Amino acid sequence: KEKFNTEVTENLMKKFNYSSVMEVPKIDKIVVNMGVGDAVQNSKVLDNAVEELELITGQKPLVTKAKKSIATFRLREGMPIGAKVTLRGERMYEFLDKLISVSLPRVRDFQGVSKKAFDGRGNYTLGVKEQLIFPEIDYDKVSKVRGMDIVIVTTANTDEEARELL
Amino acid sequence: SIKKGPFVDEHLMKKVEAQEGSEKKQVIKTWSRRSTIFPNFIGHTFAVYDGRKHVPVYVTEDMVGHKLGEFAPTRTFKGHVA
Amino acid sequence: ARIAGVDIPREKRVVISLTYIYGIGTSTAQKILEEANVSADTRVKDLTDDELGRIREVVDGYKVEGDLRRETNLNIKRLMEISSYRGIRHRRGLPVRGQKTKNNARTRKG
Amino acid sequence: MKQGIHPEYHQVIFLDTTTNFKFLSGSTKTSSEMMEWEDGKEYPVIRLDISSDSHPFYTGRQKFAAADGRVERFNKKFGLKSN
Amino acid sequence: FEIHGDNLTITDAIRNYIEEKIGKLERYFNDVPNAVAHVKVKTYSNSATKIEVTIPLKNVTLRAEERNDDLYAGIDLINNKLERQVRKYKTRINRKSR
RNA sequence: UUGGGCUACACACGUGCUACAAUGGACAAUACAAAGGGCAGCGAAACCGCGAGGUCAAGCAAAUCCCAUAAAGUUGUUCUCAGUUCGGAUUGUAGUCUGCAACUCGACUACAUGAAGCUGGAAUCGCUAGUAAUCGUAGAUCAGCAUGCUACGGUGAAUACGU
Repeated sequence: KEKFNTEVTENLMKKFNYSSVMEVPKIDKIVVNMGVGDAVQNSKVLDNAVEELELITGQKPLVTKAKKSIATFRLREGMPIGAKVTLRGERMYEFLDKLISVSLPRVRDFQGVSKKAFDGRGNYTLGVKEQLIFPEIDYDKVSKVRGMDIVIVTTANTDEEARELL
Repeated sequence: SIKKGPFVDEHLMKKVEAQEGSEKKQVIKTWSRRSTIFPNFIGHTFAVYDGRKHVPVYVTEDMVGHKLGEFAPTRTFKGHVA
Repeated sequence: ARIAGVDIPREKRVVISLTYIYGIGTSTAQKILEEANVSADTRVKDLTDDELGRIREVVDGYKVEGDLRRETNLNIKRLMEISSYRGIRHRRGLPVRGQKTKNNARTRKG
Repeated sequence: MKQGIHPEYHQVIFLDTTTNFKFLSGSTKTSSEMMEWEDGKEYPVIRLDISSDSHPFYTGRQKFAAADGRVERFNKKFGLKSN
Repeated sequence: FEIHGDNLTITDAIRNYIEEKIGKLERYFNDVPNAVAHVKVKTYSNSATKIEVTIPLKNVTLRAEERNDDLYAGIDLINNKLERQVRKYKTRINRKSR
């Protein structure tokens, strides 16, 4: 929880040449995303599964770019969510997700300005809830936001809040 | 397998005896089917007579998933088209 | 998961329940269960917390893991690194003793 | 948060480390590093394996397993006798 | 058919020629279970060009051979034999009363 | 003369072997043959070992001693119809025997891994009673080595109008 915030807060505070607290990062937007080439009966188990991974729903995007090669247009797809309030600060602990060979926490950099994140995988379990009952597993596209402008600031930040680099 | 245990023809080993103490060589010609790798042969080269002509194989470090009797099987491309 | 590693079946006997994990056969299962003094009896997973600790830990005596897949990978990787006269015949359908390819199309090839 | 698209939870018990409340939070069962974490949103009682301290990844490097014994065996084997 | 050549090396030219010819029998009926060809240089010493051919048929088969100067004359002369050795067969024609 | 090769494989033909399972698979106890090999070969018991095998050494040119113990089966237990304890190829690891030498190119033991495959389409093959079918056994070829060949037995039916 944010009880840890005051820890890694001060570790970063000594780290950089800060001289005031508002110069500091913060736990900011987490969002989920999903998607398919198409779904007619599939999307229900998706957004239901999300409706158990999180106890609040998600969206239902349609299409805008004219696709006429993979299928027709306006075929619904995706499922974005805003997991943004201190609830988020409770989701962040949810890492217990060493599944099979989770040894690659992907130091390989996200967006090159204060977004160093991971786009993870596997519905099998999410650090919790090993269901052992699927019709289909899927990757879980996940991004992450921090209020800053350089990525290593975040690397040091969340690493010092118990992320692995490699 | 072998009867406890590894072995050598006792001329090849008697050769590399003379090769191995001094400034080593990068050259050995041989026939070498009844002899196999072990850590005295390191740092040297060998060229086992395949059946038509020897060809260089330099002894590298962990050449242990491998032996002396063959390095390019004399079926030789392939024998088959594919 | 459940007790150990990954992918345990439920309401199945110990006799093969401990075997679906990547690296147990049939005798080794009988050994490890013999170590915690457990046996099914008969067709079903009757397991409570009581024997749960030993079945969760005694399983740890070996590399029944993806590290055994890793063991394979790194070992064949040792093979094809060197020259390697058996990593070549590793692709033909040939073990290190030979198998005389005429009707071996086949399951190690297509 | 709206009213009628939010599910909820139960099952069952809270802690033994803090004051004996349940703060709508976790209760994490492990064996390797038995921390009874009341740090988890949905439902407390959970029978899990890791606490992010078992393996040498979340916490960081750990000699939690060997993971060395293979190397030294055959080395002295072909060190003394093989191939 | 084990198109083998004794003391003559079967080229693709010869295979093409052969199979080409038997294709013509799809008139009746092909139905291609198998077919063989024996060819040989048997010195006399005028010395040959021997052709012996085998046809396995429906519920029966029909062998066919012949000798001549060269391979192509042997395949053409042996033709018009393994056709009439085949044609006719049936019909045969109904009864009894009574 | 030393080494290779006669065995390579996108493939096809023949012939055989093994699976596609509850008439059954896994496991424990138990009954029954024939034939024939043996001189330095047959290696009894005991001992070691997860077993292949290793130690020892009684006997014996055989109606003797040994090789060598039969399998199917019988008694039960479980599995309870899954690509399953079916399945048993695949590849690796660690080992035993022989050979001076088991990489191209010996077999086998222990551990794991578990491919395809649910009786085979058109077409097509054999067999008239101890036969078919099935399960065993020994012998040669031999340093090593037979899904093959030869010989031996165990169990063991259906059909045959009529031409």
